[PDB]
Amino acid sequence: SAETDVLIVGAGPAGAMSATLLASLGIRSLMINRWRSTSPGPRSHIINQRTMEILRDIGLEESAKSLAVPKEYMGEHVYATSLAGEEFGRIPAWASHPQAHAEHELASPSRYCDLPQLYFEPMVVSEAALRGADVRFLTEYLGHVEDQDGVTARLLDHVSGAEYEVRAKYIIGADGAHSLVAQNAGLPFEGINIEFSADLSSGDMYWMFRGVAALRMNKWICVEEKKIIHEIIGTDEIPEVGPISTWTINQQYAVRNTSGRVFCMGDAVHRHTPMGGLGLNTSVQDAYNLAWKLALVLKGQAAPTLLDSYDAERSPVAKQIVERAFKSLSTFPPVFEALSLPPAPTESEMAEALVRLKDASEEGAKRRAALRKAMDATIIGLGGGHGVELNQRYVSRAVFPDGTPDPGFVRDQEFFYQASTRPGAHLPHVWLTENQRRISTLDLCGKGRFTLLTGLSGAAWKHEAEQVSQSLGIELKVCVIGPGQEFVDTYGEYAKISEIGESGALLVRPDMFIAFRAKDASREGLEQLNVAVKSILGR
Amino acid sequence: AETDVLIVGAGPAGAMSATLLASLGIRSLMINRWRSTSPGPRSHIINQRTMEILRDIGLEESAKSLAVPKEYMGEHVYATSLAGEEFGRIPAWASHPQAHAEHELASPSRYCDLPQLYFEPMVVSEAALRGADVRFLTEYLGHVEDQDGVTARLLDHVSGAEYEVRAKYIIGADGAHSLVAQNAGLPFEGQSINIEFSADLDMYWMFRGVAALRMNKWICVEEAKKIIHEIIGTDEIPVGPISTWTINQQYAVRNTSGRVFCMGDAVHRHTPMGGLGLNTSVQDAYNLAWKLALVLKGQAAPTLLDSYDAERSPVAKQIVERAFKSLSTFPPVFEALSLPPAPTESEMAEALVRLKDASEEGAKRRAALRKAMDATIIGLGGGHGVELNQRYVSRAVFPDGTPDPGFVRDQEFFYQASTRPGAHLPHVWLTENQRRISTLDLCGKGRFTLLTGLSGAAWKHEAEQVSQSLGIELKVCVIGPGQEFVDTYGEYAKISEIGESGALLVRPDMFIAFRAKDASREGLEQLNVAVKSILGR
Amino acid sequence: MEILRDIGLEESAKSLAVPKEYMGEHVYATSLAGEEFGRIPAWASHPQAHAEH
Amino acid sequence: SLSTFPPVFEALSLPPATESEMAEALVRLKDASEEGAKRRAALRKAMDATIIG
Ligand SMILES: Cc1cc2c(cc1C)N(C[C@H](O)[C@H](O)[C@H](O)COP(=O)(O)OP(=O)(O)OC[C@H]1O[C@@H](n3cnc4c(N)ncnc43)[C@H](O)[C@@H]1O)c1[nH]c(=O)[nH]c(=O)c1N2
Ligand SMILES: Cc1cc2c(cc1C)N(C[C@H](O)[C@H](O)[C@H](O)COP(=O)(O)OP(=O)(O)OC[C@H]1O[C@@H](n3cnc4c(N)ncnc43)[C@H](O)[C@@H]1O)c1[nH]c(=O)[nH]c(=O)c1N2
Repeated sequence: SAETDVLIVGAGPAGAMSATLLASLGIRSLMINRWRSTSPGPRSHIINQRTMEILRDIGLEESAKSLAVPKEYMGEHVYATSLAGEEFGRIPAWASHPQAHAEHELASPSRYCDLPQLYFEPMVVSEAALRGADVRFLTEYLGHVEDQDGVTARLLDHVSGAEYEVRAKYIIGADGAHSLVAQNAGLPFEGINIEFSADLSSGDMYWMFRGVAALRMNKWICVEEKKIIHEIIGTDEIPEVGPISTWTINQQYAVRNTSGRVFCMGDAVHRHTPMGGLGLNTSVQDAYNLAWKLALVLKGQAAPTLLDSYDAERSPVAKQIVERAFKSLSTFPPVFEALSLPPAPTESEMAEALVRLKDASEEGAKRRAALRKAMDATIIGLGGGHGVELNQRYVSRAVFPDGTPDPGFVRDQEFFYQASTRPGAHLPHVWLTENQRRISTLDLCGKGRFTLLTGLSGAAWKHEAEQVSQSLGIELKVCVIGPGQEFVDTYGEYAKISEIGESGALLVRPDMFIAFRAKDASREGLEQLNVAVKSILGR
Repeated sequence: AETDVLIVGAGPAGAMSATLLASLGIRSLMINRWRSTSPGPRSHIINQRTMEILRDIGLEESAKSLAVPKEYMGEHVYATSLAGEEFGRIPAWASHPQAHAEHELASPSRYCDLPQLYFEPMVVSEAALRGADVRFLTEYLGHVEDQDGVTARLLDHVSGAEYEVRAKYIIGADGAHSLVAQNAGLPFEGQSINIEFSADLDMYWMFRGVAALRMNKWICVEEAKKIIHEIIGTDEIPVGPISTWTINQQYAVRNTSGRVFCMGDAVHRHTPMGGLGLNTSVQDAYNLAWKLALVLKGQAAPTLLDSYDAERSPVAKQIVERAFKSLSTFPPVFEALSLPPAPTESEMAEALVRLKDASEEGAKRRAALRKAMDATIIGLGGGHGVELNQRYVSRAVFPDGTPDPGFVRDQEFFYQASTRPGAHLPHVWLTENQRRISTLDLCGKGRFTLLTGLSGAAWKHEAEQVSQSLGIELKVCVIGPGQEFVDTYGEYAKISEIGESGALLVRPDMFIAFRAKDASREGLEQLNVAVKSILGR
Repeated sequence: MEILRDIGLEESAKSLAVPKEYMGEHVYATSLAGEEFGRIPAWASHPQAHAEH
Repeated sequence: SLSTFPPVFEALSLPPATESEMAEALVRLKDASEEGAKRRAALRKAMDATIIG
C-alpha cells in the first residue's frame, strides 16, 4: 500500500508534463509506466510554440533548444516521384515563407523546433523526478475503484511480480490511445515506419508520389527483405533495412474527459492521424490546463468545481484536432489528379504524366498550374495551420466574461492566429524590457500563480489585488508596466496590444489564459476583481 | 526477480555499467535508493577518456550539446576576493597553446564542462532504452553468495515491500560509503561546504584558507551565508541551497570478492582536486562490462574477471594519492606572500602593498608568488599523464617480449603514446571515404579488433580461424590505399611502432592486448595463443 | 599581419581574407577525380605546428 | 624548396615526366608485397619533405 495526492497513469508527454507541473506546485504524485524505458521510436518531432512556451515557463526551453533543430532547417518540403527522380516542386513548410515567419514571430516568444520525442520524453521525465514526483517504470495500472473521499488503484510490478494498491485523491489517465483508464471511467467517444541507413550522396522532408510516402533525415526514416526503400530512394545502386514499426490509429475523440475523480488527457482523449504535428503538442497543453487547477483544489484555495473547467476548455480542442488532422489527409490525392493520374498509378501512367507535365501546350500549362495549386493546398497540414495551433477560445466558469461581444476572426481562424485580450483568450505576447533586456509579457506571468497586469495610472490595482489575495488566501502577483518601473513598455507594443486604457487590467491564469479584463481603475472596475476571482475559484 | 547482473547504484559508474551491459546483450537490474538522479552541483570536469567512452557508445554528440566546450574553461583567477586585487591567472584545463596541442594529439575527444546534474540522466535513459531494467526508490539491504550466484534483499520505498533478486554477479557502484564493499569485506588503505546563490556580479580561487567561486546563478566552496560577502566581497549587492561533503581518503586494495565487483567511489574516495573521480569511475565500468559479457556468454572463462582487480586497483590508489598531493599546492601561495595560513584583513592588505613594492625585494615576492601559483596547475589541467597513461599488467594482456620503454618526460604531466600491450590504443586520424575517422572509431563496439596494413593481408584469414574456433568476433581492419580505411596523412605508420605487416589486437575497452611485429608464420601462429590466453581458454 | 596590426589595418585584412582553419588540407594526386596519394598538413595546421604559430 | 617535388616521382619509380607509366605506378603503390610497403613509405617521406615550402 502507497498513498499520494495524484496517481498519473502513463509517462509520455501528457503524464510526464503533469508530473513535472504538479511537483513544481508542491503536489505529491506517483507517475507510472508499464514499459522499461521512455518511447524509443521515431514518433513525434514537430514542437509548436505553445509547447515551447510551457517549457519556457518551467525553465526547460533552453535545454529543449540545445537538443533540437531550429526552424531555419525545417522549411524545405519537396514533392517528387522519388529521391533520384523528377521533382514536382517545393513548398515552404513550418512557416518558413517570410510572411508566415513574421506571423510566427509576432505570436510568441517561442518558435517551432524539430525535437524528436525520443529526447523530449527523458528530458521531462528526469525533471519530474528532480522536482519531487515519484516515478516508477515497469509498473502497470490494472484498475481502480472510486469512493466519496478518493480512489484506490491496483498496480502490477513487473520487476518483483507483486501487486499492490495505491490510494490517491485523483487519477490522471495519460495512458495513450487504448486508455484502460478512459474505458474504466466510461468516457464516451465519437468520430509502417521504416528506419534504415545509407549514403544518399547522390531538402528537409520528401513527399513521394509513387499513394504517398514520406522520407526524412547516415540514419533515415520513411513512412524485412523493405526494398520499399528502393523505389522511394529510388534506385538499387546503393544499399541497412530495419527497425520496422506500425501504428494502427482509429480516429476518435472523447466527448467528455472527466468522470468524478478521474481526468483523462492526451491520446487517451484524442486519437488521430499525425498530419499537422498536433498530438504531442495538444497533449502537453491538456496537462498545463489541469495541473494548476488540481493544485488549488488540493490546497483548499479553490472549490472542486474549478475542475469542471477542464472538460469545458479541453474537450472542444480534442474534437477540433481530430477533425483537422483527418481533413488535412484529403489534401494529398488532388496532387495525383492534377497530374491526370489515379490515386495508385502504374509505372507507365506516371511516366506519361511526367512527359505531359513538360508539354509546351496550353494543356501542359493547365497541368503545371493545377499541380502548383494542389501542392499549395497541402500546407495546412505542414505549418500553415497557425490558427488551429494558437486560437484557443475558452468558455467555462474559470473565465469571467467582461460583457463584451465575441469579436470573431478577421481572417480564416485555422490559418491565422488572432491575438485577443478578451477573457478566454491566451495572453498576447509582446516585448517589454526589464533593465533594458527584452522580456515577453508571458515571462511576467505563469509560475503556477495568477498575475495582474496594468500601467502606471492603474496603480490602485496593487492594493485591490493585495486585499483579494489576503481575503482568499491566494497569490496574486501584480505588475505595473511603465517608464521607471521594473517592466517597461519600451517599444509601445503593450499599449498597442492590450485593447484597454492604461489604467485597465488583465488577470492572467497560471496557464496564461486571460480570466478577467477591466477597462479602467474606477471604483466600479476595482470592485469587480474580487467577484471575478471568487467566481473563478468556485467560492 | 532474476537477472544476470544486479547493479547497486545509478551514479556514473552504475549507469555506465548498465548501458554497456545492455548494449552487449546482458540482462541487468540497476537500482537507486533515491527518487531522482543527483541534484547537486558536484562533478563538472569530463576528461578525454570519458568522452571517448561516450563516443564509442554514440553519446558524445549529446554530451557536447549539453556541455561548455574547452575554450571557455581556461581562465583561472587567483585573488583576495572578486572585487579585490587579482594576484594573477593561470591557463587551466590545457588552455595554454602547447598544452592544447598535447591535448588534441592524444585523443579525438576534448575536455568539457558538463555538470553531473545532466550527465546522470543522459546515461540512465540510455541504459533503459538499450535494455537495462532501471528501478529507483529501491534500496539494497544485503546479499548472500553461493557457488552458482548471489541473492540480494531489496527494500521498495514506494510499496514498502521487501523482495529478493537472484543474479549471477553484483556490481557495487554504491558510492563512498558502499554497503556492498563492506559486505564483500574489501580491504582499504590510506588515512567542504558548497553554497549556491544568485546575484548580479571562468574560476576564482580566493585566498581569504582557500575558497572557490564559479558560474545569475553561482556556487562557492543560512544567514551565516554572508560567507558569500567576503568572497564577492562586498555587501553593496544583494543565499541557498547549502550542502556538505565529508570525504575520508581511502582506496580499496582489492575491488573484487567472488561474484561481487565494486567500482567508482566505492573503491576510491578522495578530495575533488583534478576532476578524476567521475572520470575514473566511468572507466572502471568500461573495463568490467565487456569481461562480464564474455564470461556470461561462455566465450571466456571466469578467470578473465581477475584482470578487473589487476588493472583497476592500481588506478584507484594512484588517483587517491594524486588528488591528496594536489591540495598541498595551495598553502605555498600564502607563504610566498609572507602570510600565515589564516591572515587578518590588515595582514593581507600589507601583503598586497608589499607585492607592488618597486624594490628588488618586491621583485622577489612577485617571482615567488608566480612560482607558487604555477605549481597549482597539476590539480587544474596539468595532469594529462595521470589522466591517460594507464599501463595494464594482467592475464588479459599478452606481452610481446619487449621491455617497458618507460616515459621520456614526467609521466604525471605528460601523456606518452604507446602501442605495447597494456597501453591504450593511440589516436591518429585516418580517412573513410575521404572523411576523417580516428583509429579509435575502428575499434570498440563490444568486440575485439585487429589492425594492420596491406602487407599484413594474411591477418584476415588467421583472424577468421581464431574467431571460428573460439566462437568470438574478431573484426579485422586492413588500413591502406584503396581500402575501406586509408592512412591518408601517414599518421598510422608513424604511430604504430611496427612494420606495415604487423598487427595490433585491440580489446573492447580500447586497450592493446597483443602486438605482432610482422606477418611471418611464427607471428601469425601467436594470435591464437594470445587470444586463448586473454580469454582464459 | 603584425605590421597591419601596428598601423590599424589588421581587422580590415581579416574581413577580406580566409582564416587559417581553411588553409590546411594539401592533397597530392594524379588529378582531381583520380586517386589520392595522400595529404599533408599545410600552413601550420598540424596541432603542434599550430601551437608554435 | 623546388627540389623537394621530384623525389615524389622517384618514390613512385617514375621518371620526371606517360599516362601508361603513371597507371602502372598506382597499381604498384597498392601491391601487397614488402616492396609495395617500401614504396608506400618512400612516397610518404617524399610528400612530408615538401612541407618546408
Ligand atoms: C508517426 C507519428 C508521428 C507523430 C505523432 C504520432 C505518430 C504515430 N504525434 C503524436 C504523438 O506521438 C502522441 O500524440 C503523443 O505520444 C501522445 O502522448 P500521451 O502522453 O498522451 O501518450 P503516449 O502514448 O505517448 O503515452 C502513454 C503512456 O502510458 C503508458 N501506459 C499505457 N497503459 C498503461 C498502464 N495500464 N499502466 C501503466 N502505464 C501505461 C505507456 O506505456 C506510455 O508511457 C506527433 N505530435 C506532435 O505534436 N508532433 C509531431 O510531429 C507528431 N508526429
Ligand atoms: C564537490 C565535488 C566536485 C567534484 C566531484 C565530487 C564532489 C564531491 N567529483 C567526483 C564524482 O562526483 C564522484 O567520483 C562520482 O559521483 C562517483 O560516482 P559513483 O557512480 O561511483 O558514485 P555515486 O556516489 O555518484 O552514486 C552511488 C549511487 O548508489 C546509490 N546508493 C547508495 N547506497 C545504495 C543502496 N544501499 N541501495 C541502492 N542504491 C544505493 C546512490 O543513491 C547513488 O545512485 C568530480 N569528478 C570528476 O571527474 N570531475 C569533477 O569536476 C568532479 N567534481
